Amino acid sequence: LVHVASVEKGRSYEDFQKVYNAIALKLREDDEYDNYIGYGPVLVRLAWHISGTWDKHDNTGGSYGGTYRFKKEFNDPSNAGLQNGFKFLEPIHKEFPWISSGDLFSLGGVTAVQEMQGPKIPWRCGRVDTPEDTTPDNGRLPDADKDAGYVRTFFQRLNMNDREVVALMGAHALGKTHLKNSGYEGPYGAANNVFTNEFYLNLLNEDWKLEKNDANNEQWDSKSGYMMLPTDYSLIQDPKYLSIVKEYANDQDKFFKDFSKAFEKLLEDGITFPKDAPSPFIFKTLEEQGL
Ligand code: HEM
Repeated sequence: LVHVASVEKGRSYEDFQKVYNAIALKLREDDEYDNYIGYGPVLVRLAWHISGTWDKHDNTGGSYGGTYRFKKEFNDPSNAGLQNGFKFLEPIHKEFPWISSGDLFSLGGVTAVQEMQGPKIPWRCGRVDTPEDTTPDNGRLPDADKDAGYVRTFFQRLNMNDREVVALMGAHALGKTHLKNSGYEGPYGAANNVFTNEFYLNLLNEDWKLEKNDANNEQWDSKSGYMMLPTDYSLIQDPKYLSIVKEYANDQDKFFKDFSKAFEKLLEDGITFPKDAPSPFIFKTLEEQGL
């Protein structure tokens, strides 16, 4: 299984900036979503989910084929809630119909992070829509009620080491859990939508109480009103992870750089980029374009 990247016919960087801008402008506009959190968070989640299906052993899954668009993938229970990101992106694809889905789902995540003040994420186009046949079965996404070994194990499937993992988890500083979607509740009830190293700080400085929630699942609840899933908490129970957490707790820059590299890698897993491929583009934010 090879997936070679194929640039959308005749498109160039400027063509992609525009898609980016459209998404960005729309995020700005639709600020009421989920109690005023914005779609930032949800788009980040989408991009990681259409990407975490990848399986380094047989090259199946991954963002290339934009299979999230098919029922089977779209109905993935681990996918609950994601449908709102999709509906967000809808009209945008309608405006730029030559962009493939994998390119769009992925770019939304990128636009998201950056417009939330994250670090820039270099991104490459070229993903190709593949047939329904190629949709991976459900069940390739991680559960949250496990520990550090699980996490370590799970992520190896995607080629990520300790470091990538901890860095990537820092997206957890964003948005929130929704009982109806996954069985977790919190945080109570004003969330964050600015990308900072806030996750690691919360992990180290709060007084976590393990509790069961209304759905019968365990979660770490803090006085201040924050929450962390078991998989999250586990980052502090493992010796190796713990030191990286601390590192990120102390230097947002380091965190941003590693986050950037890992998120890109994550979004490119399984794709093969021909030699003559264009370099990765680095999008300008609205602000930088004075829009
Ligand atoms: C062990 C790995 C992980 C597990 C089990 C996991 C599980 C979860 C859970 C259960 C949700 C809450 C869903 C809800 O009720 O709406 C969630 C929220 C989300 N996850 Fe993850 N997560 C992990 C990895 C990732 C990674 C790598 C990313 C991004 C880089 C990420 C980004 C987020 C985002 C942004 C949200 C908040 C979404 C919202 O506000 O709607 N998580 N994650």
